[PDB]
Amino acid sequence: YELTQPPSVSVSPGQTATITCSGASTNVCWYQVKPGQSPEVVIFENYKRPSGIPDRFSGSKSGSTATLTIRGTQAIDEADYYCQVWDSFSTFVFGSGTQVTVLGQPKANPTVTLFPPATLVCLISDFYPGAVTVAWVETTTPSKQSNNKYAASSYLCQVTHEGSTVEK
Amino acid sequence: DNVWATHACVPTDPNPQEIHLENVTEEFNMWKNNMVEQMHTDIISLWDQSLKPCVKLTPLCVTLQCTNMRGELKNCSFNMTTELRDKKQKVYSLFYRLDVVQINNKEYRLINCNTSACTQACPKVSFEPIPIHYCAPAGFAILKCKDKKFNGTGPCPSVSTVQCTHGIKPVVSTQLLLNGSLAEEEVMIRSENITNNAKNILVQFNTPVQINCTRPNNNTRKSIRIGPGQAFYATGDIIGDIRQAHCNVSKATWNETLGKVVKQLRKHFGNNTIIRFANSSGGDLEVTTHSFNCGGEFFYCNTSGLFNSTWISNSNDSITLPCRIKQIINMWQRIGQCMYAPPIQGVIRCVSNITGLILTRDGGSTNSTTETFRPGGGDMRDNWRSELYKYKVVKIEPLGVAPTRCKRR
Amino acid sequence: KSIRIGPGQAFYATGDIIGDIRQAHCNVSKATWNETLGKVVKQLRKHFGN
Amino acid sequence: ELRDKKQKVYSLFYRLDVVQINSNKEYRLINCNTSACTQAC
Amino acid sequence: QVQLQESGPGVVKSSETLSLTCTVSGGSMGGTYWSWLRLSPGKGLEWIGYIFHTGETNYSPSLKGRVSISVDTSEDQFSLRLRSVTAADTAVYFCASLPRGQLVNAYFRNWGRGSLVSVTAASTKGPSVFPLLGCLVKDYFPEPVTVTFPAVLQSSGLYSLSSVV
Ligand SMILES: *[C@@H]1O[C@H](CO)[C@@H](O[C@@H]2O[C@H](CO)[C@@H](O[C@@H]3O[C@H](CO)[C@@H](O)[C@H](O)[C@@H]3O)[C@H](O)[C@H]2NC(C)=O)[C@H](O)[C@H]1NC(C)=O
Ligand SMILES: *[C@@H]1O[C@H](CO)[C@@H](O[C@@H]2O[C@H](CO)[C@@H](O[C@@H]3O[C@H](CO)[C@@H](O)[C@H](O)[C@@H]3O)[C@H](O)[C@H]2NC(C)=O)[C@H](O)[C@H]1NC(C)=O
Ligand SMILES: *[C@@H]1O[C@H](CO)[C@@H](O[C@@H]2O[C@H](CO)[C@@H](O)[C@H](O)[C@H]2NC(C)=O)[C@H](O)[C@H]1NC(C)=O
Ligand SMILES: *[C@@H]1O[C@H](CO)[C@@H](O[C@@H]2O[C@H](CO)[C@@H](O)[C@H](O)[C@H]2NC(C)=O)[C@H](O)[C@H]1NC(C)=O
Ligand SMILES: *[C@@H]1O[C@H](CO)[C@@H](O[C@@H]2O[C@H](CO)[C@@H](O)[C@H](O)[C@H]2NC(C)=O)[C@H](O)[C@H]1NC(C)=O
Ligand SMILES: *[C@@H]1O[C@H](CO)[C@@H](O[C@@H]2O[C@H](CO)[C@@H](O)[C@H](O)[C@H]2NC(C)=O)[C@H](O)[C@H]1NC(C)=O
Ligand SMILES: *[C@@H]1O[C@H](CO)[C@@H](O[C@@H]2O[C@H](CO)[C@@H](O)[C@H](O)[C@H]2NC(C)=O)[C@H](O)[C@H]1NC(C)=O
Ligand SMILES: *[C@@H]1O[C@H](CO)[C@@H](O[C@@H]2O[C@H](CO)[C@@H](O)[C@H](O)[C@H]2NC(C)=O)[C@H](O)[C@H]1NC(C)=O
Ligand SMILES: *[C@@H]1O[C@H](CO)[C@@H](O[C@@H]2O[C@H](CO)[C@@H](O)[C@H](O)[C@H]2NC(C)=O)[C@H](O)[C@H]1NC(C)=O
Ligand SMILES: *[C@@H]1O[C@H](CO)[C@@H](O[C@@H]2O[C@H](CO)[C@@H](O)[C@H](O)[C@H]2NC(C)=O)[C@H](O)[C@H]1NC(C)=O
Ligand SMILES: *[C@@H]1O[C@H](CO)[C@@H](O[C@@H]2O[C@H](CO)[C@@H](O)[C@H](O)[C@H]2NC(C)=O)[C@H](O)[C@H]1NC(C)=O
Ligand SMILES: *[C@@H]1O[C@H](CO)[C@@H](O[C@@H]2O[C@H](CO)[C@@H](O)[C@H](O)[C@H]2NC(C)=O)[C@H](O)[C@H]1NC(C)=O
Ligand SMILES: *[C@@H]1O[C@H](CO)[C@@H](O[C@@H]2O[C@H](CO)[C@@H](O)[C@H](O)[C@H]2NC(C)=O)[C@H](O)[C@H]1NC(C)=O
Ligand SMILES: *[C@@H]1O[C@H](CO)[C@@H](O[C@@H]2O[C@H](CO)[C@@H](O)[C@H](O)[C@H]2NC(C)=O)[C@H](O)[C@H]1NC(C)=O
Ligand SMILES: *[C@@H]1O[C@H](CO)[C@@H](O)[C@H](O)[C@H]1NC(C)=O
Ligand SMILES: *[C@@H]1O[C@H](CO)[C@@H](O)[C@H](O)[C@H]1NC(C)=O
Ligand SMILES: *[C@@H]1O[C@H](CO)[C@@H](O)[C@H](O)[C@H]1NC(C)=O
Ligand SMILES: *[C@@H]1O[C@H](CO)[C@@H](O)[C@H](O)[C@H]1NC(C)=O
Ligand SMILES: *[C@@H]1O[C@H](CO)[C@@H](O)[C@H](O)[C@H]1NC(C)=O
Ligand SMILES: *[C@@H]1O[C@H](CO)[C@@H](O)[C@H](O)[C@H]1NC(C)=O
Repeated sequence: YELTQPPSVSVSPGQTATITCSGASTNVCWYQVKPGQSPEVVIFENYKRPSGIPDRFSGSKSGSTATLTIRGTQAIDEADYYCQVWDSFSTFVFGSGTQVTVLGQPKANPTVTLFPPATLVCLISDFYPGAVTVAWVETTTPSKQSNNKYAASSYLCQVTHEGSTVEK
Repeated sequence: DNVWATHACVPTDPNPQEIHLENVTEEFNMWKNNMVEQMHTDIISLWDQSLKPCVKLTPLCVTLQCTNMRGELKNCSFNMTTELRDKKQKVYSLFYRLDVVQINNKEYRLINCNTSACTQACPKVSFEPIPIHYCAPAGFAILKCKDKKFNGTGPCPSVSTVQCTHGIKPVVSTQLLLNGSLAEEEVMIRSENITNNAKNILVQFNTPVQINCTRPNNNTRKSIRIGPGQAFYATGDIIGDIRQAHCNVSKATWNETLGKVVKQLRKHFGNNTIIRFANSSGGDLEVTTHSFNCGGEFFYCNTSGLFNSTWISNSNDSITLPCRIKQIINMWQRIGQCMYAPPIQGVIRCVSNITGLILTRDGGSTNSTTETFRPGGGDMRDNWRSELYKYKVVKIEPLGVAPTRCKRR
Repeated sequence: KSIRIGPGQAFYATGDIIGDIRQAHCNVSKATWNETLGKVVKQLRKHFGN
Repeated sequence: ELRDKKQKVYSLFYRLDVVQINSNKEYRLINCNTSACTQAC
Repeated sequence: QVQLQESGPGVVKSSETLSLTCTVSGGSMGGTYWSWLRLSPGKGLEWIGYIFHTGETNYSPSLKGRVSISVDTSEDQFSLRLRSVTAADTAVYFCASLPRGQLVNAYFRNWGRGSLVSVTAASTKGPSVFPLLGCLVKDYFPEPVTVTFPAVLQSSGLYSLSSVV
């Protein structure tokens, strides 16, 4: 028994966003988590909403797929969303998780730097879409810089970016 | 006219009086009467005062050395005190797997021995429910409704007063209403709000479905005597084979009983909806399983073959429900109060009438072409709300002023 | 601290003391007490001899 | 909780509640010959 | 209103027992399934198990056999014990609440702030500095060391970082 979600959804500010789940036989409830914050429910049934949650979130289930739509995404609610379905054997089955991010600054190309040693190291910096892949090992989760950008490092190279590749 | 005190209750008249109030239409509400909230308090009060002269099983929270359907029964040996305060004995008993927990193998304790010591039920008082009538005090009145199509809420135009209510048996049960009053004309669906799926649904039958049980283990009870005048009735050896307890529902009646239920449920949800049934979705043992008391022993039956059907709008086989037996009972969900049930010698048989259901609807859509109904339970106030639904208590205000063409000299 | 002395029965004991151990005291202001004792002794001299 | 087992514990009692009975010294609670105390919740 | 607070050690050695304790404040312990959850960064949110006030438990089948949840109604408290923890059992651990009844439409309420644990083989090693331009730190334990790229958790349990100028 598996529940499948898209890994990432990226939208512009002022644009709606959609998250779909699959493989659900009963009612699905959605949780929103934040880095360093406790989870909270935003849609506690297929369509219902709890008190205190604004009306930007709306969900609907059709067959075996339950979708959650955010109307007018902002700099707020840049977060990870999970789903939950009750099952008979395992009491609660959770989804893989969908990351919702917004583009409040335009795209920038990363800068790579490789250093010969026997440890080979590549340093990547200054890129706003954080989803980057490195090929040639240990790689980092791309964390935020001081100037609202991202950096990463590799240890042992080519890097793949959205519409680009840089090999050194 | 036992644990249910017939001493404190005054004797009623041999024949009651029922005046048919003509031209009277009174508004009833079964979901907000204060005759079930007083009844629940009285059930608790007359329950917990019959376990006051009974023995308190505080010396029995010891270390149990336990060895081995399969795995349900455990043979536990343990130290115990004696009438003489200087000597000790080594005794053994047969406990269930639902009553013991591992200390951290062959190292067990009772499940309640962090919370409280259970009070053993006295082996002479009976657990059989007896009918009790709730009479009104002086200056008050009880207005029975006599309509045969009443759905609990709203105006009843056939209001008649009564001295006292009919015989209401305090039968505790879950997912089924055993030994209850039957409807007169059709199967009745009663809910506080049909559209809201957080409200329980009470289904009342017009014909009963018979259920018969077995506890096929020939149990032997032995009295391990703790101290001066105090005894602990344990489980001895079981004579013969060991088989699980079960109780049966006839297939040919439960089919088309569910048909009547679906036919009366399509009047609120639409003519074309596909009515489905599922077994359970609870987490507690009392909520998941049909919990009742057969003969003195508390059964938890797995009603999964009963609620397994789908219904789309267009002769001796029986359904066997396996049941589990528990001895440490926390009945009214009070924190820190349990009760140990002594074993009963021989074979125990049910015979009971299924006279209702407590269903719960799974929502999800505003426009749904299918509906799923699962058995509920939990609170015991819905068991007695299926009997005190036609009754209403009122006070009399006999003082009026009126204009008349006459004056005092 | 909690010490389980039986089934469902706990004894609340005093554990270790973080820091230093100092006496528990009772502050009473001095000038207000002197004024209040003056107000007392005025009416005591009224009731007991001038 | 199990009456066939014991535990060695310690506490900090005041001097006014503790009386002698006669490395360390043996003491007892002050009302161990008059009554039994009821602990306030 | 009912609030839930976690408490436990932050560093747990491998092949040991991880113990946490959630304390409730306000409300009562009856009619509630007290649940334990964790949020791993690699496998997402997970459910460990719940317990009723009577003593009936329900554990997840993935973690069945090395988990134990217990309550204490006299102190309004409950606790979790995981046995034989490995390096993949690090997450943020939450304690939550479920209403008693049907669990088909039930969702977790009264979340705690979350207690972060980490299961590492603590072999304390001094940093080794290699020049490259820039500098590299090969192996050190534990976090942190000042010199600024963030640290890398290797498969051997030792941290590494680099710096460029
Ligand atoms: C309601 O009925 C469903 C089926 O209609 C019951 O679910 C079934 O529960 C059993 C035991 O709890 C599961 O068996 C176990 O499954 C796996 C097989 O990989 C294994 O771990 C065990 O050996 C065992 O056989 C069974 O899979 C499961 N069936 C389904 C379809 O999920 C459910 O328990 C009933 N609910 C009640 C009585 O509350
Ligand atoms: C619903 O009502 C029926 C009918 O009253 C109940 O069955 C009755 O159960 C009692 C349990 O104490 C039986 O009494 C015992 O029976 C034997 C034979 O005398 C013996 O062990 C005891 O001396 C005692 O009298 C009673 O016989 C039995 N009635 C019939 C006709 O078999 C049933 O238990 C009720 N259901 C519930 C859930 O309360
Ligand atoms: C439960 O265990 C006890 C021992 O604690 C068993 O009692 C013994 O049974 C054997 C076999 O019949 C006899 O030879 C011994 O004399 C018994 N000992 C005592 C002290 O009575 C008992 O049979 C077990 N019960 C079961 C397996 O149902
Ligand atoms: C009943 O009590 C007896 C007497 O103390 C227990 O037998 C001893 O148990 C201890 C437990 O530490 C063992 O070390 C001894 O070897 C046992 N025998 C003797 C002769 O002292 C017995 O275990 C108790 N029964 C239980 C707990 O089921
Ligand atoms: C189960 O239901 C049957 C059918 O309603 C009950 O049998 C009736 O009992 C009443 C008691 O006043 C009699 O007047 C009827 O004549 C009986 N009808 C038949 C067809 O026998 C039976 O009593 C119920 N059982 C229980 C335990 O309540
Ligand atoms: C029980 O029956 C009464 C009487 O039919 C229902 O009361 C009606 O409720 C609706 C709700 O929208 C009102 O608009 C009507 O005015 C009420 N009266 C009548 C005469 O129709 C009540 O809803 C029923 N309850 C159920 C089915 O649970
Ligand atoms: C019975 O339940 C329904 C469904 O929840 C209630 O209808 C909702 O009422 C709220 C306000 O209380 C509205 O915001 C919703 O839009 C309604 N939902 C639908 C689907 O109509 C209804 O109010 C309840 N009945 C009573 C008498 O309270
Ligand atoms: C419930 O029904 C089952 C059969 O569906 C009954 O089990 C039979 O019992 C008789 C009498 O002892 C045996 O001869 C048969 O072999 C059993 N059948 C099977 C398939 O094992 C059971 O007794 C019924 N329970 C009741 C009436 O309480
Ligand atoms: C349970 O076991 C007891 C004890 O073996 C059975 O009691 C016997 O019953 C027969 C038949 O009535 C009598 O002739 C015997 O005198 C009884 N005693 C003994 C010691 O054998 C009892 O019948 C069994 N129960 C069932 C339902 O079979
Ligand atoms: C429950 O038990 C009763 C008897 O207690 C069963 O009724 C018997 O049914 C058979 C088969 O039709 C008849 O031969 C008997 O005459 C009936 N006995 C009595 C006393 O009426 C009934 O069938 C059982 N119900 C089940 C197994 O669902
Ligand atoms: C209640 O009963 C149902 C069926 O009567 C049980 O479901 C079966 O569980 C066993 C467990 O080993 C599985 O092998 C079967 O495949 C299940 N049957 C079906 C049709 O799914 C159910 O487990 C029982 N509930 C309990 C024991 O809690
Ligand atoms: C009261 O005395 C106990 C011993 O009876 C002290 O507990 C010990 O404290 C020392 C402090 O160095 C620790 O090393 C030991 O491990 C402690 N032993 C136990 C069994 O816990 C306790 O600290 C004393 N309390 C004070 C001084 O406030
Ligand atoms: C008892 O404590 C109170 C509260 O701390 C003291 O009141 C303070 O008095 C000082 C002057 O002495 C003021 O500046 C503060 O503003 C007061 N605090 C408040 C909260 O009003 C009081 O003086 C103390 N009494 C004594 C020392 O006799
Ligand atoms: C209980 O014991 C206390 C402690 O010994 C007793 O209190 C002392 O009693 C003696 C009697 O000779 C007095 O001289 C002491 O002054 C008492 N106080 C202390 C602090 O030692 C007490 O009297 C006993 N109570 C009884 C016997 O009822
Ligand atoms: C013996 O008892 C154990 C207790 O864990 C149980 O698992 C086992 O099935 C029993 N039987 C045998 C033959 O080992
Ligand atoms: C409950 O009893 C078990 C088994 O002995 C024990 O491990 C646990 O600590 C107890 N709980 C409390 C709160 O004392
Ligand atoms: C639903 O079906 C019944 C069948 O008798 C019919 O009387 C009723 O009018 C139908 N309702 C609607 C709204 O068509
Ligand atoms: C209904 O019962 C049958 C026979 O017991 C079983 O095979 C089937 O799976 C059940 N139906 C559902 C939907 O689980
Ligand atoms: C106890 O004593 C030492 C030495 O005097 C002192 O430094 C320390 O701060 C004290 N401990 C506490 C907890 O105050
Ligand atoms: C007490 O003595 C004072 C001194 O000031 C005087 O004023 C007052 O009259 C006297 N009172 C009486 C009752 O003698």
